[PDB]
Amino acid sequence: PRQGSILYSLLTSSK
Amino acid sequence: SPASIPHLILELLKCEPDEPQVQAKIMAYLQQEQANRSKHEKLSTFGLMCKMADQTLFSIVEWARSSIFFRELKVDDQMKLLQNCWSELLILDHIYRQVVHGKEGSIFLVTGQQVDYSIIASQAGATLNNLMSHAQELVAKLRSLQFDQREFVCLKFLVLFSLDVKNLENFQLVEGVQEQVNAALLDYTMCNYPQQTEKFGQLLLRLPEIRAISMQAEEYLYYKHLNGDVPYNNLLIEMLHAK
Ligand SMILES: CCCCCCCCCCCCCCCC(=O)OC[C@@H](COP(=O)(O)O[C@H]1[C@H](O)[C@@H](OP(=O)(O)O)[C@H](OP(=O)(O)O)[C@@H](OP(=O)(O)O)[C@H]1O)OC(=O)CCCCCCCCCCCCCCC
Repeated sequence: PRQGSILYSLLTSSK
Repeated sequence: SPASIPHLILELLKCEPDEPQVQAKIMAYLQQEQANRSKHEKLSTFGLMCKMADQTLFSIVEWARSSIFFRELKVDDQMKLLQNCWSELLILDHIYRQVVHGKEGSIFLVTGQQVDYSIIASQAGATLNNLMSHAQELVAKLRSLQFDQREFVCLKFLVLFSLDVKNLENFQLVEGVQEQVNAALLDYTMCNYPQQTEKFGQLLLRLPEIRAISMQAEEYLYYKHLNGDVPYNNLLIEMLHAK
């Protein structure tokens, strides 16, 4: 797991 | 805008970002970052340009996440599509910016700033010079074709919704988007540029050139990063090392 993921953070903010 | 634009393209255009707003936001982050640094902690031009590319990529992801079709995919699928095409979208963004706002001999940046190609020619290494030589020629070809905003948004979707991506749950939606956008772009170009009987095919031919440029840009970033020239962790670097 890469909790540090900026891309994941950006995407989960819109779902 | 021409009198005649396909409904699908109208819907894609609605999803576009507000250019003047993106430009301001980026110019601010950048300034503050350089301020309050001692001589030996001041950012190099490379470091500043890296943060600029990073903030442009944030803007691209913000575009994608709220976009028609893309927003219907689960986060895991979205991650896979963006990891596949991130550098291609940055390159496409840069190239279209040159078509709209640029002039011969100079590079127009997302901040509204500009630098002459001749500066790069003298000062930069071989990797960046090759990169810039190819981008300059691609821009020149696109200016010749009269590349426009309708076509630009179609290419963005074709790059994003790539058929080369494996392990998608909803691979069907992706095929559907690729089919529909291809068809709308062909209708658009044939209608609005009828003297250019080959424009559709010529636009598609630019996609492999975009891919080639974004790969050499990745190589360039990679070597700079491992040389210690990248200031801190950022989205650019994350995407570079992924997959
Ligand atoms: C990603 C979206 C597209 C947006 C791109 C738009 C941004 C481009 C406009 C910026 C131009 C502004 C600065 C122009 C001034 C500049 O050209 O001069 C500084 C030169 C220094 O030249 P180089 O960066 O080429 O460094 C050279 C080079 O590494 C040599 O290696 P190679 O010849 O093998 O390539 C190296 O030689 P050695 O291996 O022999 O040591 C050389 O080392 P040395 O000096 O010791 O000989 C090394 O210097 O430029 C720098 O300041 C950085 C250039 C500005 C950054 C340009 C674009 C940065 C964007 C963010 C990174 C790209 C990410 C891409 C993601 C798709």
